[PDB]
Amino acid sequence: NLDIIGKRIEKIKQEHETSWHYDQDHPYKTWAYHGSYETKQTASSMVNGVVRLLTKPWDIIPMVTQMAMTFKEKVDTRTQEPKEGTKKLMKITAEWLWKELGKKKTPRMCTREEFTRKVRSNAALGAIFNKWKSAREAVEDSGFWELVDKERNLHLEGKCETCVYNMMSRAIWYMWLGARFLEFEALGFLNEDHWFSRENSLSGVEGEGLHKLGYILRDVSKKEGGAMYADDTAGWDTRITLEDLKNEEMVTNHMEGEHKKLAEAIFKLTYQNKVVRVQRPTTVMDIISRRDQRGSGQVVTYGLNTFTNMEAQLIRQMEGEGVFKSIQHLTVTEEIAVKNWLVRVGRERLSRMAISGDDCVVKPLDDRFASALTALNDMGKVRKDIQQWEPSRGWNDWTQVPFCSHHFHELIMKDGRVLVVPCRNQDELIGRARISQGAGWSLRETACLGKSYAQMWSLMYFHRRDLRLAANAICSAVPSHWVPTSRATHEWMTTEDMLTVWNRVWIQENPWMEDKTPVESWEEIPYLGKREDQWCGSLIGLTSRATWAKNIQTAINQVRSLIGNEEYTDYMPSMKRFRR
Ligand SMILES: Cc1ccc(NC(=O)[C@@H]2CCCO2)nc1
Ligand SMILES: [Zn+2]
Ligand SMILES: [Zn+2]
Repeated sequence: NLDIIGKRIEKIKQEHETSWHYDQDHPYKTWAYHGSYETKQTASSMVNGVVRLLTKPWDIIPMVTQMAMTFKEKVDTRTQEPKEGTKKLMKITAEWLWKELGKKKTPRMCTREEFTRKVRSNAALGAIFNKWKSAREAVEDSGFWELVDKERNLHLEGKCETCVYNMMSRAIWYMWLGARFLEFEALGFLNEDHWFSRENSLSGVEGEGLHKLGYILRDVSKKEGGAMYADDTAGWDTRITLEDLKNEEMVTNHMEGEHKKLAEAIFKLTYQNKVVRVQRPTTVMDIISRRDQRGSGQVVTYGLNTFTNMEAQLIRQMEGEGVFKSIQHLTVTEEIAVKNWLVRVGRERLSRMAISGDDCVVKPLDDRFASALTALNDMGKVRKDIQQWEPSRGWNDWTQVPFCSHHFHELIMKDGRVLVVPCRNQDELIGRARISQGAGWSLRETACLGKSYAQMWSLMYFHRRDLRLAANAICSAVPSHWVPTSRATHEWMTTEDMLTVWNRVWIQENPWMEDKTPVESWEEIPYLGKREDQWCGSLIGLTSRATWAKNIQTAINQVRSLIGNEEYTDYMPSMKRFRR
């Protein structure tokens, strides 16, 4: 308690000594509360006019138009301590998993140099605005790094002064850039050196790309076993237990020297003890603390979520295979049996999974997995939208399985080669491309964001009639040389010809494609079946859509007139119906 968080708490008091008060009407049950002080402040979703003017049929589809309009009673909940047998299963599995992940990787500190290059090319590091304006400016000022040094030497001393969370089924905990640096220095290696790549972790898909996920799920489907399970957890970050945080911290057992001490301090001082500021309109700032739940930077959050999910799913596989009888207590000989299972089949059982943070797909040895719920419930990883003791419903076809907000189609090219393509309901794709975040967008910057969406569509959703047409329209409407912008692998963020990029991604660099014959035109690249395209949300067959497609050059010219006298290319004749 207060010997680890007091100093952060003490320091905040003094900066608002005029305003401090232990409010007696505080809403917190599960968070420890310390005091309150005076503030007054809050960023809505803005519409991208370039994308909207070129998707007119969708202006009357509420599933699209409602996306641009507009649980903190899940953060204020508690998770019970797991049973002794569950705690033993988790410790053995976590110890074994950090060893496996460490066999071909070397933990190492990330550098000021590396951190500086990140900020100077826009990565969402979840910092706050004070002394300097932006992240770019703080990193170029030696005073900042002296603040970093003071904290850093404080962490080597096993103490913390300035690493404080700011709160804002989502919850993003911003810290000041300095605290983010110290997190990146100690634990950035997990992401920077690809610890959760599929090659290194067997279950992971870190860095794989949306064009590979479908092929990965089809490879899982080829294994002998039961149904494919894809159970979502209800509020994963809120169900991370102190026992989870202690098993995650065992990565420090693989470290040495300074790095070991710096990482032990991030885990002890910022993860296993936390200090948070929350805006309450009743507008004061509340300073609350708790030991458990996830509240790290989003990139460290991804890797540790992947780790703990891999651990949880291996234990649920052990339960279905009858490796242990009860979570109440592991006998001495069940411990040897669990250890022996991991050594003997651990790597095979990891390859039966695709895991991206809290999101998983598991093809277990058989369907006993479906009703193996005691370890999963007791670890606090309670399934969403199913009763606690009701057996999981599995998927019989890898093309029906949800993963990373998509499903995957098998699409055969006119030349017989096989594409496995990502897909989701087309209203979600068009509704997201119509939204921008943040203020002060010029018309040029808005156009370049529309171009990023259009290029992603050409690369990942070319098989959807309406998106290949809308992508061609947007690329025809935005000046040819203007560079796509945004505020896993993003191959569409380029000014290279999209047919050349398509060839590189789907043919040349695609390890599931044996014949490397380049495609010469977009007309060789297939669509879904017309009925499948409608099932997944196409407007093909509607009067509104036919008028849009027929008159698309008039829409392209409306946008060109707004942007002005610039160099444009006509990409519409890449499509058969516009090719005269
Ligand atoms: C593991 C993984 C890899 C890729 C993706 N998603 C994407 O690349 C796109 C960018 C915009 C939303 O979808 N999601 C998960
Ligand atoms: Zn600190
Ligand atoms: Zn689909």
